Amino acid sequence: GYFKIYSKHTPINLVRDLPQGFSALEPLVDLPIGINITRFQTLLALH
Amino acid sequence: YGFQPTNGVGYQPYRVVVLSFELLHAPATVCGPKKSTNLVKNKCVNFNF
Ligand SMILES: *[C@@H]1O[C@H](CO)[C@@H](O[C@@H]2O[C@H](CO)[C@@H](O)[C@H](O)[C@H]2NC(C)=O)[C@H](O)[C@H]1NC(C)=O
Repeated sequence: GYFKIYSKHTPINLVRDLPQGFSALEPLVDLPIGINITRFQTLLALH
Repeated sequence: YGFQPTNGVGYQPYRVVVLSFELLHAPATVCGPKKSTNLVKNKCVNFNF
């Protein structure tokens, strides 16, 4: 029931256009919503 | 309601608030503030951090 989000923003410019390397992630937000969700989408902006 | 200035006790309107507490139905979110105390240094003292 706890919904926890981990984030990492700073990139590593080891190579071009492929995510080589690795780095740890630290939690930001924890929400005791308690209800499962099976499907999700994403919001974008067009022109 | 029929009320008058100083009409008695049973006719004077009273503010009434009912509080219902929900427990064990979800993760606990509302709590009471527990009293803390000062710390000590270089003494054999049990702790409850
Ligand atoms: C998450 O999944 C669980 C089971 O997979 C669902 O649990 C049921 O929830 C209903 C609520 O209407 C209860 O009446 C059932 O008794 C529950 N069954 C079990 C086996 O737990 C739940 O609905 C799903 N969604 C949530 C929690 O948001």
